[PDB]
Amino acid sequence: MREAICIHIGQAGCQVGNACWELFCLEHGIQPDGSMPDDAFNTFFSETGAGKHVPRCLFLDLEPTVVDEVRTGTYRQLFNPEQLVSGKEDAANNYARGHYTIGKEIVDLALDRIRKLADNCTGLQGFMVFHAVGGGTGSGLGALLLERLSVDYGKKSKLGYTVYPSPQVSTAVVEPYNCVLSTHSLLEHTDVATMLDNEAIYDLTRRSLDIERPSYTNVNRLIGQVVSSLTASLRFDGALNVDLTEFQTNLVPYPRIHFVLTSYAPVVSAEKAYHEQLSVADITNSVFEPAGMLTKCDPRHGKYMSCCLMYRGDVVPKDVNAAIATIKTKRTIQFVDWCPTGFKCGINYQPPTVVPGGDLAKVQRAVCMIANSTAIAEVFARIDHKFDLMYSKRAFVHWYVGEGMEEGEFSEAREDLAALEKDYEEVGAES
Amino acid sequence: MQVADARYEQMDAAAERRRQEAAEDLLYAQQNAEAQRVATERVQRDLEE
Amino acid sequence: MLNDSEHHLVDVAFQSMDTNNTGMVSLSEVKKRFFAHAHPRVKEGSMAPSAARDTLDYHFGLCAADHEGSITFDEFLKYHEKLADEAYDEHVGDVAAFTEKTIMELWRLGDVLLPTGVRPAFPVTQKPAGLYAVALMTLVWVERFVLRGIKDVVRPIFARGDLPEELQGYFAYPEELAGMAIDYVAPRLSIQRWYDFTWEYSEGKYCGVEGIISTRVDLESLPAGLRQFVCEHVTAVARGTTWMPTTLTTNPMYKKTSSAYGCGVNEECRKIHHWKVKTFEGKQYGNQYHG
Amino acid sequence: REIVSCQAGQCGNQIGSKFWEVISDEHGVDPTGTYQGDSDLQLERINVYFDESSGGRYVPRAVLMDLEPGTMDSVRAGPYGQLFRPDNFIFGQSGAGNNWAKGHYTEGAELIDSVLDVCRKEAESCDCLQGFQLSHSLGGGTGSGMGTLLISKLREEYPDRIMMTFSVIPSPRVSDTVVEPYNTTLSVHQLVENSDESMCIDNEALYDICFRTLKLTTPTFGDLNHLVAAVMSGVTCCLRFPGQLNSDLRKLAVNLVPFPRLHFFMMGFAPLTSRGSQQYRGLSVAELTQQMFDAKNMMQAADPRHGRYLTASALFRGRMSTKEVDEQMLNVQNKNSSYFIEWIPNNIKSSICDIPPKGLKMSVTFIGNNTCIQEMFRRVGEQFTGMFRRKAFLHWYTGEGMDEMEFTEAESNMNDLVSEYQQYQD
Amino acid sequence: REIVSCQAGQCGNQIGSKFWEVISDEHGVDPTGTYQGDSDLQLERINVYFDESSGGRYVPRAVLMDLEPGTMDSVRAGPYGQLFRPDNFIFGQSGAGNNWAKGHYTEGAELIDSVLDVCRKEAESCDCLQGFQLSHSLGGGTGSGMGTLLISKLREEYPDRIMMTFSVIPSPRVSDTVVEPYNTTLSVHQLVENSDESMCIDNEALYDICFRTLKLTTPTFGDLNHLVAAVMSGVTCCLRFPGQLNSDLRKLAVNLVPFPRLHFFMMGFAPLTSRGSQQYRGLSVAELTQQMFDAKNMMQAADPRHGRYLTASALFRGRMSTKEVDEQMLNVQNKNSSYFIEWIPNNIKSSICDIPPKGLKMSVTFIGNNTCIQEMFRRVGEQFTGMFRRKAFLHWYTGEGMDEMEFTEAESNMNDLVSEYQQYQDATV
Ligand SMILES: Nc1nc2c(ncn2[C@@H]2O[C@H](COP(=O)(O)OP(=O)(O)OP(=O)(O)O)[C@@H](O)[C@H]2O)c(=O)[nH]1
Ligand SMILES: Nc1nc2c(ncn2[C@@H]2O[C@H](COP(=O)(O)OP(=O)(O)O)[C@@H](O)[C@H]2O)c(=O)[nH]1
Ligand SMILES: Nc1nc2c(ncn2[C@@H]2O[C@H](COP(=O)(O)OP(=O)(O)O)[C@@H](O)[C@H]2O)c(=O)[nH]1
Ligand SMILES: [Mg+2]
Repeated sequence: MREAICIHIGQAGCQVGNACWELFCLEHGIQPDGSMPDDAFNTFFSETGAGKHVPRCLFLDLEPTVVDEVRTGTYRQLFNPEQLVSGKEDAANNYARGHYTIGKEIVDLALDRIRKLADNCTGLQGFMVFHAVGGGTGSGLGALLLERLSVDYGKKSKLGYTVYPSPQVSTAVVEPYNCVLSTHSLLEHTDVATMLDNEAIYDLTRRSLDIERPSYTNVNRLIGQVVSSLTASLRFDGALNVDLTEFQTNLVPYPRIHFVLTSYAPVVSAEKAYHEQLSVADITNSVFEPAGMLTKCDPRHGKYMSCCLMYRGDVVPKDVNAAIATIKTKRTIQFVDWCPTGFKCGINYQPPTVVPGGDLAKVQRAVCMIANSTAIAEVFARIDHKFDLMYSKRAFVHWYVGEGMEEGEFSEAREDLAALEKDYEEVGAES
Repeated sequence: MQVADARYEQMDAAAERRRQEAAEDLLYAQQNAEAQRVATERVQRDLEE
Repeated sequence: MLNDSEHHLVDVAFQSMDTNNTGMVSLSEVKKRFFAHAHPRVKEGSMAPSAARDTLDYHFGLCAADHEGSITFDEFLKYHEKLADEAYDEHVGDVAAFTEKTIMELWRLGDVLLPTGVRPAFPVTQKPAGLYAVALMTLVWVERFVLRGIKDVVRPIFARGDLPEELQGYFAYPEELAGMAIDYVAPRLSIQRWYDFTWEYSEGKYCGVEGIISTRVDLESLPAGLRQFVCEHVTAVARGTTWMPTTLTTNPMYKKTSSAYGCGVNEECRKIHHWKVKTFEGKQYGNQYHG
Repeated sequence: REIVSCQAGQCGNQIGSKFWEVISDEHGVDPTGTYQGDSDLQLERINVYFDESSGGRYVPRAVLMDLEPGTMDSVRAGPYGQLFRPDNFIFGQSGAGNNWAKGHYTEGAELIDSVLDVCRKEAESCDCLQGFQLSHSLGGGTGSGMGTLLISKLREEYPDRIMMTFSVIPSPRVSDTVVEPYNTTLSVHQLVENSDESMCIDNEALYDICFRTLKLTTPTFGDLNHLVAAVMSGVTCCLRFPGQLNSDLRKLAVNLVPFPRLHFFMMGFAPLTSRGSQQYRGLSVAELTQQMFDAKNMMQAADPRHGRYLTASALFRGRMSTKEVDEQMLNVQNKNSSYFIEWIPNNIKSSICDIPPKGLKMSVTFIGNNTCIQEMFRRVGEQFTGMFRRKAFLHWYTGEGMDEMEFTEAESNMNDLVSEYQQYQD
Repeated sequence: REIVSCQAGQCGNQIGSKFWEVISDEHGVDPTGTYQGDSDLQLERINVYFDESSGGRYVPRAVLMDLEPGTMDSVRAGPYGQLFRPDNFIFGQSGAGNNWAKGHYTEGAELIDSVLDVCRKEAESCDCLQGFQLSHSLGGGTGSGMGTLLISKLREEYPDRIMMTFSVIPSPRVSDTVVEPYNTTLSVHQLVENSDESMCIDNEALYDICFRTLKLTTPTFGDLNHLVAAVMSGVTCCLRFPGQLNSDLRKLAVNLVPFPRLHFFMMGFAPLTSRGSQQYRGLSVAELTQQMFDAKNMMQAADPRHGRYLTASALFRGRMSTKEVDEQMLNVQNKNSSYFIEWIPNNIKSSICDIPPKGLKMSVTFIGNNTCIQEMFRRVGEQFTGMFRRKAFLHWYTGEGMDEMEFTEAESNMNDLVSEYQQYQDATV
């Protein structure tokens, strides 16, 4: 019971899920072989009578190098031969192809694996998809799979961890195209979406963790940490246990207002960790400051609308209340007028565990923030302007139109994103 | 205090990583010297010719 | 003017070269022993070893004509004084040390491995590091005299200092083989297995290293001088030879970035399982695993 | 997945010969075809270039094409000449005569039947063919005519496959043929319609690299072929080896061609360092970026400073932190925005492969769709206009099945291509 | 706070070679490029002048320049020549011919593009460039004519970085070439326009120091270059080492340039003593002040007594108390108020570095903004007038692209600078 099915779409989804699963195995004491050398693992690991724990995930990429890397690496004995689907040819930075041509030939077997996982589960809380909307197969196949999941499983919760294109760094040129085209799927058939852009995490690593040469490994480890902090309430005991539907209701005020930003504290290296007293107030202030933000979205520029705190460690509810009251008193951040409470917090006694080979320092207490804020309009108000420059002169559109997509789909996605920006601006309007 | 105790072995693991990276840097410098030697041998060969 | 160290080196060169102790050395032998690839100009790349041989002709021709195609130690010493005088103009910091190095390199003197004559790039005692610990060497030998070898069949997992002084020369890097006339033997296609290297140091007791010789080496092509030392792993195990502790150096050029994901997981998992049980019996105080 | 290689003309034969040498060196394959690799990563993607026989022998998926059978014996004498299959050696009995019409209408048509037989055999042997990789010279006869005719028929037979072509553009300084503009124009108008990525190399810039960058004293054509082979391996390094963020032949294309006509790319390689400066250079991503964007490092005689970059791709190889590659590309754009088109943001795609080339900490191959590539087209068109105003040397082509106005269609196609390049440049 | 050093001409190349020898000695760097220093402080701030390679090769940030390849050959053949990066050697086939026109317009212009490419390569690779340090002789052609092109283009490229130019100003007594007036006049107006600090050297003053202060019998160009290398190290001593009172190039510029055009400075180094009298001298802060303010210790030949001090910079090295180093300057001002300008209280800015030069327990460099700097300008301007009035030696310049108009402008600008110096020499409150 309390299962949560993980989906890893596209290359970025595969590495992010790799880091997440390694951290989960370390948290629950599972060997890379799959046997432990308390039914607290059933939420991520499917219990088997042989003593093994098959992970409750579906790796899915239209190109085979990452799944073959998984099939070769240290988790061969952990990961099932299935649930590790390989394609034949990548969508190759083409949303139209990833969602139209080479996506339909694989979504059927993907849904077959999903049905098998759901049947294995008994109290499945929801789906947790991991992808980068920039990549072709990522964006397209994620859109198509979420369409199928929404039309099949009904109102089951679906939380997405999406690596949106960053303000300045982008590894693709048609990445704005893929982002705007996948925004429609991320808005209608994705229950919650979470920004996990790369510049913010790179800067956080180089500031706090003191990493002069950060890579995707550190970013994936931070994403794994925040996902674990989200799911720790349903994995371990706590003073205020919170479920997927719990923070779903307390985080999403309107059906369209569900895109959320995340932040983590205390992000610090081991050498600098013991020089500082990591109190609840300190970690809360570090979260609410833009420095600890995992997104290039400054919350000061907008208004907070809903906040969700995942507290882990020796945090006491009295210190939680004192910190949140201090945050209310603080002026540098302001909440929306119609949501006076605005705060959800779930306390857990389990302290975070640092993965060997990483760079996070072990801490007696930690906190994660998932926030709906009016300031979120800036990332979309940047990506649409990023897209319009290319769309005005019809560059790179022939690739997308030659793979079965109408040229008007671009305009439809742009209009959908414009409406999204419009109602982000509208929800924060003063009464 | 237990968190600090575990942080200490974290730092020792980090130091091990750093010295492994230093060994890697030494290997890469030796590889650069190897390319130097290969070019020098080619020059010697066509000088013989 | 040569001081004591260079005088000793040039005397040793002349003596080792004149096996008859007659003080009369042939010019053909001068060419044979002249390691012209050790010329500083040749190493720089603006000179040919054949040109070094011919400048040796220029230096020694009139004296050889005077002494009937032979050279005296006095004129050899005069040549080396001229070389030392020229060494001042060259740009290294330590002129004297450069002089000993040049003399030894040119005349094949010093810590030279006995079986084949290869000079080590790095001192024999120290364990390999870097390319000397990753790149495979060439298995060489001497056949009646020509040096013949096989490329990339020896792993650099062992210290050459642990070998007997009569067996070290069979193993040499291409760094060392550079500048030496080396015939080569085509290896034989085979699966990726590694032969050991064992030798006898006492009656009934043997010592060696495990799995350094690739199976691509042809046993028939190998001379009888090395077939007695190369052997299969099963044969060595049944023979009960002693194993010198070698070091397995992983190739980093093929280290995937994702390979660093799972390091330390086994040890951390053991620690966390101990923590989990200790919480379950309840001996754990403070940080407790909550399920 | 699989890439099948074809190589035409003596120029293309030598280019592909050194390409197969460098690929076999990277994949641990001796001239006898056996595997001597020291890592498992050298076998997981061996099917991209080498096909396994019943006995385990790896034979390249390569086709040798030439009207002159003399160079076949030179390939035999080559160090790795025994690696290829004998039936993949389609050679004519009569010389090409340095004639595009002879290579395209008379003898090329009669040998291309067997050429397509071999190509279909290799394609059917491939599990899921990714594309064709043809290497040729646009100044010769059989390299230019037969290669482009093969491109045409392969595009007709396989619509979705990628026809990556490595064409050797002639130079005014390295002018070694009087029918060079005839051949070049008769080839480019086939390329513009039948090639997805027609990325060109130029001998004058190869000489420039070998004289100033690598500082060779007496560089033979072996050094040039080594350069083009080492930069040719970089487009498929991401396919043959795992990458932190990789790509393939048309994941590159979808980011490199904004419009279907604009598909000619200019090349670059790094790090290229001389014998003297080998030890003074500290290998780093910054030093790789110092050399990719250097105009005097690029492999064309068309300075990128005279144009503006439409799109670019940096195929980095080696274990390297992604923050520095991203930062380097972003700040190159930011500090040199005058040389990048404002309407396509972040013109440079960056891809990373884990395994570097043998002997290097980190390397990178550069694909550039710069607008300055039209300078070579102007030079070729001017030389043609001069020669055609008086109608010289065309009778050899006309007597070999060439209508005169076919070439004028080709020249109009070049004029349209140059018009597009200049329009997006200004 | 990296500094990129650029070196022009035979004089500039040799002066910079001895300077790099001195810096490598101070920071513990072998000719092979490895670090054999015995202290952590050497490696702590070694990035100021050296960039590390993959294998620990510490390559200087030096751009070496000469239209004649012979000087580049000599610099490579020098004992520390292997330290320099081979690609930083930028040279031409034909020499400047001691022609400022040939250095600035004809031959140096066709080669300046690669020099700027190398300068960008070095400068923008650094974390935060302090600035540039050019060394040249104004009398020569490629040192002055093309060195001025360096200053002009590096100003357009890096407006905010410090620019520091060591020009070996020719003197009538040691004038070993004849077109010195033309070259110096054409280079001084370029230097004054766009250099943060132009810090002059005179060969006859160097010779005087070698003959009398050091009691050398047959001093050579290396002996002359050692003193200027010593001051070259002393100016950035505070940059490269910690101290009780830190300073940098911008601090020196701020405290020594009251007005933009008055950035031509005096040089002085102490202690300087012959080996015979070396052990006869009680070496302390008082004797440091004595020698630093002594006229004969200046290695530019212009007596400070004939003029008045605008500002002074005392860059002291050594582990010493600061009350004495401050009180010495105070006492100097208080009694020699007749030699110091009245309207700048405490004309002397002094800073302390904790690491003295190797082989010395404390030392000091002197940077003097004085009104006697214009005597050399006047004594070469008279020669320039004498040659220019009779149109002598101008065909070589006019045949390369220049004309009388630019010569007249150079003369006018130089005379304007001289008048600006004289006005503050005789200024009253
Ligand atoms: N957080 C994180 N983001 C990544 C990682 N790898 C790639 N990305 C993001 O993904 C973008 C590139 O597209 P990918 O997601 O790799 O491509 P894809 O989803 O596999 O789709 P295709 O391009 O068709 O293969 C980059 O801009 C990155 O922002 C990763 O390891 N961690
Ligand atoms: N880079 C490179 N260029 C070559 C090579 N061989 C020939 N070329 C160029 O190709 C031109 C001649 O082409 P050619 O070999 O006659 O082509 P073919 O007539 O089709 O066989 C010459 O101008 C050379 O510059 C080579 O091995 N490498
Ligand atoms: N201090 C010093 N001065 C020098 C040196 N070499 C030349 N000079 C002076 O420079 C003047 C000539 O400059 P020149 O070499 O022609 O300049 P260039 O043409 O740019 O190389 C002479 O009057 C010398 O006094 C040197 O090594 N040290
Ligand atoms: Mg992918």
